[PDB]
Amino acid sequence: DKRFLKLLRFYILLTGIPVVIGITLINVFIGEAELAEIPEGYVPEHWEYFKHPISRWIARTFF
Amino acid sequence: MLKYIIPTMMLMPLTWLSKNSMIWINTTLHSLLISLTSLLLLNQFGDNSLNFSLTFFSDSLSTPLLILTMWLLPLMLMASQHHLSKENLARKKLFISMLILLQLFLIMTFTATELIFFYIMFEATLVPTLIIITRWGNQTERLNAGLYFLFYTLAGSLPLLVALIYIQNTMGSLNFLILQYWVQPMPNSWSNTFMWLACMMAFMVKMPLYGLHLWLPKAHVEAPIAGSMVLAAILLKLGGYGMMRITLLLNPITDFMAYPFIMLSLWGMIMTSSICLRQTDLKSLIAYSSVSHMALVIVAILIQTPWSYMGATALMIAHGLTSSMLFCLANSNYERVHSRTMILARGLQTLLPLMAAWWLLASLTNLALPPSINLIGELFVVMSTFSWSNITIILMGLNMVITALYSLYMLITTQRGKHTHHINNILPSFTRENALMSLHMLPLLLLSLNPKIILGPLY
Amino acid sequence: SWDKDVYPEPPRRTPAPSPQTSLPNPITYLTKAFDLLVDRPVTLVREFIERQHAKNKYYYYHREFRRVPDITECHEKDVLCMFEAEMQWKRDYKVDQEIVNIIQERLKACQQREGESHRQNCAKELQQFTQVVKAYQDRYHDLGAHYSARKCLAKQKQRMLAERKATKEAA
Amino acid sequence: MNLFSSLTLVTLILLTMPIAAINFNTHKFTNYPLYVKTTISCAFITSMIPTMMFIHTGQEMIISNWHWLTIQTLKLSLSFKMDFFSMMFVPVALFVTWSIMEFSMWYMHSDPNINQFFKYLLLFLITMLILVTANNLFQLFIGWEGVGIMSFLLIGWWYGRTDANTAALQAILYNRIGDIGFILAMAWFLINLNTWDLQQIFMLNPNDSNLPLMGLILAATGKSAQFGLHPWLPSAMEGPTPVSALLHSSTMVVAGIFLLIRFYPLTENNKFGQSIMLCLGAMTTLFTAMCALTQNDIKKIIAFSTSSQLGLMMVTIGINQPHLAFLHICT
Amino acid sequence: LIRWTCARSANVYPNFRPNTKTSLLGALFGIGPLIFWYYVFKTDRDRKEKLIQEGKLDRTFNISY
Amino acid sequence: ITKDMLPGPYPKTPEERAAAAKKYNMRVEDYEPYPDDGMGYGDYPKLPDRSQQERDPWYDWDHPDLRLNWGEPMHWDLDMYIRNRVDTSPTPV
Amino acid sequence: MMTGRQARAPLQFLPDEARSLPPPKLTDPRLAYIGFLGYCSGLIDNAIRRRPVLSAGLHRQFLYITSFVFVGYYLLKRQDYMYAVRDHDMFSYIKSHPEDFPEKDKKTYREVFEEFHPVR
Amino acid sequence: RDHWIHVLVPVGFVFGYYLDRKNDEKLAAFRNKSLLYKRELKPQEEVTWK
Amino acid sequence: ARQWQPDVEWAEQYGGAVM
Amino acid sequence: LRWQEDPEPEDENLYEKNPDSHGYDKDPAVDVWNMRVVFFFGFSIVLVLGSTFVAYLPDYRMQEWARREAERLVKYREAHGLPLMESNCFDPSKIQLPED
Ligand SMILES: CCCCCCCCCCCCCCCCCC(=O)OC[C@H](COP(=O)([O-])OCC(O)COP(=O)([O-])OC[C@@H](COC(=O)CCCCCCCCCCCCCCCCC)OC(=O)CCCCCCCCCCCCCCCCC)OC(=O)CCCCCCCCCCCCCCCCC
Ligand SMILES: CCCCCCCCCCCCCCCCCC(=O)OC[C@H](COP(=O)([O-])OC[C@H](O)COP(=O)([O-])OC[C@H](COC(=O)CCCCCCCCCCCCCCCCC)OC(=O)CCCCCCCCCCCCCCCCC)OC(=O)CCCCCCCCCCCCCCCCC
Ligand SMILES: CCCCCCCCCCCCCCCCCC(=O)OC[C@H](COP(=O)([O-])OCC[N+](C)(C)C)OC(=O)CCCCCCCCCCCCCCCCC
Ligand SMILES: CCCCCCCCCCCCCCCCCC(=O)OC[C@H](COP(=O)([O-])OCC[N+](C)(C)C)OC(=O)CCCCCCCCCCCCCCCCC
Ligand SMILES: CCCCCCCCCCCCCCCCCC(=O)OC[C@H](COP(=O)([O-])OCC[N+](C)(C)C)OC(=O)CCCCCCCCCCCCCCCCC
Ligand SMILES: CCCCCCCCCCCCCCCCCC(=O)OC[C@H](COP(=O)(O)OCCN)OC(=O)CCCCCCCCCCCCCCCCC
Repeated sequence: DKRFLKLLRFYILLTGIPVVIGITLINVFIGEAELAEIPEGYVPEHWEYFKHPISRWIARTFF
Repeated sequence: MLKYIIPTMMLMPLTWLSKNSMIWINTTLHSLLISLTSLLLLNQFGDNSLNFSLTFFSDSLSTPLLILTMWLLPLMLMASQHHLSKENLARKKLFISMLILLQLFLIMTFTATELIFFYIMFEATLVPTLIIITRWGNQTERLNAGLYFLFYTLAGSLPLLVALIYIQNTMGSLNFLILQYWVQPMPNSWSNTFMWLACMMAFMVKMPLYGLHLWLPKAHVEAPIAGSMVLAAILLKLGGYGMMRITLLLNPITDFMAYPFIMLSLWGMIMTSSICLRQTDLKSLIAYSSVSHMALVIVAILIQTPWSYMGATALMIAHGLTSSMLFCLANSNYERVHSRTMILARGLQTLLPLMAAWWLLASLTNLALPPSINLIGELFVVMSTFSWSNITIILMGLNMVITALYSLYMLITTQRGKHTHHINNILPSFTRENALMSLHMLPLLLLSLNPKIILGPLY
Repeated sequence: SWDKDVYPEPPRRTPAPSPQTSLPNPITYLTKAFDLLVDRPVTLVREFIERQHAKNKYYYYHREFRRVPDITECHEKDVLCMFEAEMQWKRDYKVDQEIVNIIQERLKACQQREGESHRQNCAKELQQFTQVVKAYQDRYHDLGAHYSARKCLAKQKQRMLAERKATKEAA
Repeated sequence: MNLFSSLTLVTLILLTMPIAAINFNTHKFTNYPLYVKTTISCAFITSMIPTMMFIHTGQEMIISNWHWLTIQTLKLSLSFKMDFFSMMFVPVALFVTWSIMEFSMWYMHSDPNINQFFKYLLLFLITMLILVTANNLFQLFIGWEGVGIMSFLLIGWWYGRTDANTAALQAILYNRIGDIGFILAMAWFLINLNTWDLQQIFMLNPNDSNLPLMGLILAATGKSAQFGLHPWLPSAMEGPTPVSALLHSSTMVVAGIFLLIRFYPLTENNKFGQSIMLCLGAMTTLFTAMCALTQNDIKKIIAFSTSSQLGLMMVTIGINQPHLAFLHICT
Repeated sequence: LIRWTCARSANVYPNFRPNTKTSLLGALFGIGPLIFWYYVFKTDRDRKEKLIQEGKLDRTFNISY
Repeated sequence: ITKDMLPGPYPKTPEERAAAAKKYNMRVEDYEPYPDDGMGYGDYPKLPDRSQQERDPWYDWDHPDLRLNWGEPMHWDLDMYIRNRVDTSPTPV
Repeated sequence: MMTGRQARAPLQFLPDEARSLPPPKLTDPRLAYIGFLGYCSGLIDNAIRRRPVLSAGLHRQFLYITSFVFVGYYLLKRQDYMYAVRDHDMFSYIKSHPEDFPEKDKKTYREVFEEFHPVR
Repeated sequence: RDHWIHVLVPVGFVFGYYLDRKNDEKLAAFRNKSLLYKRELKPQEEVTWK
Repeated sequence: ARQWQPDVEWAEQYGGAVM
Repeated sequence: LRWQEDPEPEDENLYEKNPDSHGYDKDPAVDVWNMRVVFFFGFSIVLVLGSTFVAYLPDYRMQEWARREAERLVKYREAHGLPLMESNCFDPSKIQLPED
């Protein structure tokens, strides 16, 4: 049971810690977007309609 | 949806070309890759459903059932290999192929654009299930269990088939995208009454209905573990998903014809719960619990309010994960005591403490401990049925006493008290078994954090 | 930030501290302790984060769903126009739902910040809430879980029949 | 504003940290009961600051810090409500739980599962301070079922004893009978007011609210062991004496009375509900104190005593005095 | 134990004879409560529908259903 | 397990009743099955219909939380008459 | 059904006006399904005669695949021909008889009165 | 390749992904023809979506 | 404890002239 | 002895010959690599990165957007004296009622 608990916490933290560090390095350095009015004649792509950079990356790549 | 059917079909040369010890590892690895891939269907919109082609679309209703189905294959492959270690390599590949084939039929049952393709896949899911139950089952009564499962369902569905062809001759098409827009109000006659019965009774059988549920406690205790997982978690939810598709066409005759089946389900969720009080057979107790929970899904679909549909889909997802974990806990006893009698093996907290904690978590989520989405689904169903009629809360609340009383008794009998003296093969919990419990329960505990992905087409 | 008008607030009128007792009250000293030890380091961390944010400016846009022909000018059993009508109505349905949510937030915050005198001082927010719930009940209530623009138009035609009968029976 | 809400949430997050400490261990702990006792000591010291800055000003607020769900008109937000009741009960609950843990370091020293016991007691404290700080009926139902299930897991502590498990099953049976009325109350408020938040319930001010008050009286009867649904509190002494001393005397059993004191803007406008609460409280405080006259097990006598005081709490709610009742809880 | 589980589960219908006693128990226990709850909920919903269709039921704030 | 130890239908002749008493491991005078009224029992014995709480606890049983031996014919409602459920032990009044 | 159509020209598998249609490609997915059936016929032919399932009879599997694709191509041509004949007869009959096929005046939803049946 | 069996299902998903993106070309009959998402085309951009 | 497969007693049901 | 038969085998303990077994396979290298496959592609792929993917969904069914639109449109009808919601959804000038 202790071996299962140690392996469970290890294989969760294996991408728990670096991806939380990546969320930190995106939210501090890249930066959350700011609301703006729509200009004249400018038509964005569909991923430029969302707030967080990770949602924008998902909407550009996967969707 | 052809990016999910092609890898599921590619899992057949992935399981027939693998080496003699690799046939679990390759299928588990690639099926987990498919399950992580399956989150791409969260591109849903508040007005439009995610619509792929003339053959497949996937709304916000079919999407959580798809993620659950493509997640349920690796859990079945983990759960169903300790009792198949001495089995021959060819039939082991056949068992893995039948599980992959059943996943292949399920993932294009839920994404069916046109409803006769929904019918063909909806009755195509019988065949690998039937082969699993009658071939890789464990006891004598599985062969009888291959008939009661089969000839009930077809006895509703071959009229249902006829009904769908009538719509193909009357509305002009069986597309769900068309029949959101060409649906006509169905008046009162005996013709439209048997139209309603032909549309609904096959799904009543596969919910199951109280009275037509006789196949279910025999098809769960006689299947193997992967069979019991896939009959509890998905194959009872084909009926709920199909009713949510098919009650679009059945207004307003459902507003006065659905009353006896509402009464059947609102009293069956009391009677099968009282049956869950008095089961010597643990896997029978979990099967009657599945009946006692799906009765509220029948009620929430027939009263057809938004709180009821969101509660019904949340309870379908949450009860799928809960009942799959409960049958795997029954397997984790039965692989060590070799009997499904619940009164045999008592006092397992003195022997398996972390497994007893998993028994505790599944026994608390079975009685809908908030803020788990068991309680979200149960709660919204009870709210909508108080909106339907103000006395029904009694039959809800009384049920929410007895839903505790078999969830805790199974917690008290199998875990608490004096241990058994003549049993000394209670082995420690394998990493397979605890990984199995974690992959059952921890997605259900993470969906408490963000339930808005499993709340139907009308969130 | 937000918009101050759609989420209205009365002007903050705090009273002055009137020290009468000779013991120094611990709130001013705990306030200065939280001010020196916690408030200013969190200020410096937030301004460091702000200086990191300002180097790469970009924007999203609030998507405009422009108006299309609704269900009343669509030919019967024509899906190419009533699809647009149905998507327009479902987006307007979500918008009316969030308007009712905004009115609920106004009413609850009025009841909290008007304290014990909440029964009198929140009559305007209660009147706005009662009117918008009567409008939402006459617009979208009792449709069904398979709701559509056909259902909403059928309800609206039934209610206009009842209003025309009410006009005719008293004239 | 920056102080009150901050140390308020710091109280609850400080409580939730040793659960993360006990779940994420590899080694055997160097004196984990001292760790959790020092945690709840500093949680009392922390939560005394919002109490003082409420006693001076009279500053009540609401921390709706995380909107969690939107069911088409109803906003389920992670919303805490700091009013008179939380500000006077959270120091009492934390202080009594701190005394019970420093008693449990003496009583449960023979247990090798002492760390599991302090984990469970902290989990009960977290769910109880979710119950008393909830802004709405769903989060109050979260705290309700949390303290009910911890009543199960701490009555049935010595799980090899059959009577302990039977008394725990009894306690959950009576609690779910209370949950019938509480879910009836949530159903009535959703259907007839479109809310679970207490602000909108108090603002709309229903007057034909006989049925939801019958539901809340059934909830209080299930939780605070009133007559008809009382005997689980007699049988609930089969758990450990720190469990009885904390839960079933000071912290758990005053939750249904807390639910009734919470709804004083509705129970102030009903005469029949007050008469029902008055007769039920007199019935409870007669029957339990009469049963306590001839007994010989001391834990049974003190449990009948606290159920008699719960009957007295029900009486003083029934006389339109919720604040004397809450003063009586914190006393 | 195997004998008791066999007598409780797998030897119930092969020990059955449909007579007047078991028929008047099975009909009184199976369809009796269903017909009773049918009358109860049908009477209550007819009363509720008659109140709603005239506006005699106070349905001022009811917008979540 | 083999079929001649498993339960059968309700017996008619006294030699069938005696062979079934030989099956269930209990004496012949004490062998009482449930009466043939068609409820679905069969030849299962009707044990004296009290709780396991009335069992003398100082005896060294094989299953002490059940207070029940090995091979002894269990009651039809055995999960009902355990100490976790309905107690039929005698009361003073 | 069409016994008055295929009676002036009997035993024609593909008529002259069957070539006025686009023929199926070699990459037709129905033809690829028939080729999959040919490979499965090769696999079952190996398996029932106790041969290696992947190794034995590469000429045998190759002619099973080629034979099913070669028959399936002309079956798909006849299939597409007969459905084109069905739609051609339908459209010529709709053109010839206007009084049996009126242009339906689709009145918009502002005039269509559908009775509202509420759910409660 | 020494691990040729671990590239059936990823290449299978590439194949299904390409068939779905290619099937989205054949259902492009209303590519920039809806009564909502209609607009003037930006320069050096001949389709609105692929 | 192992899987049940049919024996001679079960298989003599399928051996007569009729079923 | 009717239907001559193998003796029934033992319910084998994997921990006798292999006390480092996880329970997947009796050959230990294949067993521990199956453990690594389960934990890596089950937790370090699907739960953590998948929960990150579900965590930052781009506005699942417009629950953000419909709020923000409302925070404009109430502004569009708090200023200019319009009511916050009509009792009519569709325009009553373009509805043809059936005459009586
Ligand atoms: C955290 C690591 C822990 C260890 C790792 C392992 C953890 C386990 C495995 C996890 C595996 C991954 C799981 C999936 C994660 C997915 C991400 C996610 O969930 O995001 C959600 C959400 C999404 O955020 P986002 O969209 O990415 O960005 C937000 C803004 O857009 C943008 O905001 P921003 O840009 O302004 O901020 C960005 C942020 C970076 O972004 C983040 O950190 C956000 C992402 C973190 C997610 C972590 C999730 C894991 C679980 C954490 C919680 C449980 C831990 C265990 C239990 C602990 C006890 C409870 O920057 C900072 O952190 C810097 C500021 C630090 C302030 C504090 C210190 C200030 C003073 C310092 C003084 C000293 C220096 C002075 C001099 C300095 C000179 C320069 O993130 C969060 O909610 C953050 C988590 C913490 C929230 C507050 C927690 C306390 C709340 C209390 C009240 C409510 C509860 C009350 C309970 C009452 C009792 C019941
Ligand atoms: C997206 C980012 C999110 C970040 C935050 C994470 C969110 C939660 C994720 C899931 C966490 C559950 C972990 C513990 C339970 C499962 C394993 C277990 O049995 O542990 C016992 C064991 C501790 O026992 P032990 O003494 O060390 O050894 C075993 C004992 O011999 C035998 O043990 P025992 O018998 O003494 O212990 C039984 C005891 C029994 O205790 C209880 O039953 C009492 C507590 C639960 C009932 C009452 C409370 C009800 C809920 C109210 C409070 C929560 C909500 C409050 C919200 C604010 C106010 C409204 O259980 C516990 O103390 C478990 C504490 C956590 C319980 C959670 C609720 C389960 C109840 C059923 C569902 C309830 C509704 C849903 C709640 C969802 C919450 C998110 O835990 C561990 O050793 C830890 C194992 C590794 C855990 C990994 C967790 C993460 C998995 C997902 C990874 C990927 C996602 C990224 C997140 C990563 C975060 C690290
Ligand atoms: C699981 C077991 C129970 C399953 C129950 C299934 C539902 C019960 C009733 C099924 C009836 C058969 C399907 C009806 C389909 C109706 C389609 C339709 O449009 O009907 C309108 C049509 C109406 O006729 P019409 O549409 O041609 O009318 C001409 C048009 N007007 C009205 C303008 C004049 O209905 C029928 O023609 C007959 C319908 C009833 C059929 C009765 C025979 C079947 C008997 C019951 C079989 C039940 C299942 C059998 C298996 C049980 C186990 C062995
Ligand atoms: C101990 C280490 C801690 C972390 C150390 C490092 C980080 C230091 C601090 C900086 C953090 C980053 C910035 C602040 C965090 C993000 C702020 C923010 O706006 O985030 C977006 C939001 C805030 O809400 P929102 O309204 O902006 O978005 C919600 C999302 N929608 C609207 C789409 C539904 O989320 C959070 O802040 C998450 C906080 C979670 C805390 C509570 C967890 C409860 C767990 C149980 C769940 C079940 C409850 C169910 C019942 C609920 C009530 C009915
Ligand atoms: C889904 C249907 C099929 C089922 C099977 C699924 C198979 C695949 C499985 C993949 C993983 C599961 C998929 C769904 C994932 C859902 C989780 C998720 O994404 O959450 C996102 C949510 C996001 O929150 P949100 O919804 O508010 O989003 C905020 C909005 N953004 C991010 C855009 C700014 O994550 C959280 O809520 C995390 C909050 C911070 C971390 C936790 C802090 C508190 C921790 C506990 C403190 C103590 C509490 C009390 C404890 C007492 C004792 C118990
Ligand atoms: C404000 C309004 C107030 C109204 C008050 C009046 C009305 C309600 C009155 C109460 C009715 C229900 C409660 C009574 C039954 C309690 C059952 C129970 O748990 O009993 C305890 C019993 C063993 O405990 P005990 O006898 O103390 O042990 C001594 C050791 N030798 O435990 C056991 O034997 C375990 C048994 C397990 C199986 C239980 C079977 C019965 C389940 C009953 C469900 C009741 C649901 C009610 C729904 C109502 C809906 C409106």
